[PDB]
Amino acid sequence: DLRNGAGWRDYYGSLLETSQPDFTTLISQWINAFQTAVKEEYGSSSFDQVTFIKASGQSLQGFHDNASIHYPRSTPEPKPDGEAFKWFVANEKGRRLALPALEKSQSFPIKPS
RNA sequence: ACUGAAACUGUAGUAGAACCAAUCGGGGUCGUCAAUA
Repeated sequence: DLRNGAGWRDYYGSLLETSQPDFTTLISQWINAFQTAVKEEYGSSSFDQVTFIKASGQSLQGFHDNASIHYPRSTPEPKPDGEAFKWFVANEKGRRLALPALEKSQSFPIKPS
């Protein structure tokens, strides 16, 4: 039950039961208000191409390339010892990959050498 | 060349009105560490 203050002013205007406005006719308007504000203030020709929107969507959605999510490690299997740093030292001596941009959805290699 | 007597500083009046002990915060999570020879 969402109303503007004019709708609440009508609600408090009576002790009798009164119609509530159907927010479901307005939800698209409000969401588009948000989307047009994001486009206009952050300089984009689309809402879903705003970088923080594009990134945030990928987070909620996950990664479509079916590479597994796990912390970096040198073996595809998680070894029973806390030695995942071995990937990072291999990365430091290897290709020295940065964490890929969330929008780009690029997976790390298990050997960053 | 005679002490006055006797007479309750009491009677009425609410230390009270107003004020939210409150505002913000996912019980959460990943890269090494160490300095010589």
